Amino acid sequence: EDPYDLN
Amino acid sequence: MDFQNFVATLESFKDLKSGISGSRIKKLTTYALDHIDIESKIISLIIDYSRLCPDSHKLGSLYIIDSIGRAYLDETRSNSNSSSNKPGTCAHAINTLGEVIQELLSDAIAKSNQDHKEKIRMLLDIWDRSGLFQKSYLNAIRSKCFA
Ligand SMILES: [Cl-]
Repeated sequence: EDPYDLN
Repeated sequence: MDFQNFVATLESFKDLKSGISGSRIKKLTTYALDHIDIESKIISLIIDYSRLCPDSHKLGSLYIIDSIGRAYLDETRSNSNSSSNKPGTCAHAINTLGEVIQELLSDAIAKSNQDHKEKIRMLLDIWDRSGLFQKSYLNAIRSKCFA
């Protein structure tokens, strides 16, 4: 899983 | 990388079960930072993608908006521009995303499951704190879906 970092 | 790779990159999110890929959002965003001269084209594409993608993907559509939106927003504060009226500017792009963000949010929250509905709430918090979109717009959203 290549996720989106909320930053 | 040219606009066709932006389209192709964005078209490829359809083969992702989650609809989320940080590398590709980082590709789009880097591209968005190098092609503000054609931001109007980039913007309606990512605006339209959120309207048309499948239901489980709507969070990632809003992730792409968050990623490009908050990098364009970081430019206007480093550059002190509010050209909300001038095409080809970061100020204009955010103004464009803002005029449609509620319709995008009502639809994204509506068509998500409880898990993704939660993560949209997290997004509303960051935008509320970043100043990305007008707080009144997010409040209308929060008052009807998250409360
Ligand atoms: Cl700017």
